Amino acid sequence: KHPLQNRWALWFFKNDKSKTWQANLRLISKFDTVEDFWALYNHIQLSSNLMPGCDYSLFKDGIEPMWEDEKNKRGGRWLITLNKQQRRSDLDRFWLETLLCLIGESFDDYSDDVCGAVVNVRAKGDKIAIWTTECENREAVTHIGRVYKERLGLPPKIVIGYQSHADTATNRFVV
Amino acid sequence: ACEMGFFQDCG
Ligand code: NA
Repeated sequence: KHPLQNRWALWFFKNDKSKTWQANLRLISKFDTVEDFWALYNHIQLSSNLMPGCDYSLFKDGIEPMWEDEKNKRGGRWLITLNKQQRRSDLDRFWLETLLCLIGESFDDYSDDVCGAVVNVRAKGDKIAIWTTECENREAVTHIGRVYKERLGLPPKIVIGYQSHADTATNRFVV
Repeated sequence: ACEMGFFQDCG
């Protein structure tokens, strides 16, 4: 087993409006090796086969999948916007790519600024996002944005945005 | 705006 730099937690949020968000939010399991990650990924439903309104997230061990968390409070997210027609082609490969960027610590020195990632499966269009700790850190947010977009292999004409959680609750940067 | 991370709008 090949150890990861960090221990990660995979969360699932169920769309069931006959239950509270607490009851619909589930911590599936945690892992700190490549082998344990792959074992987990291959025993859970692909993002593309989730029922509408359902979410996955991966956060560093100790960070709650909530913007009100101390590590997310003053942070934000790089948002990837996928249309209906992209789900079969892009959603799973982009979500897998995102998870590998997290566990692989692919953002060099600014990897510590990474809190986690979220995928939203919605009828109107899906979303992936990488969550960072501080939206004030311009070098960190900009470096993460550039590396992430390159790793997804998105062209220039697809402009991705970074929004602070403060603004979302109520684009600071683009690449 | 009910989604993972922003549960205040899920009430
Ligand atoms: Na399987």
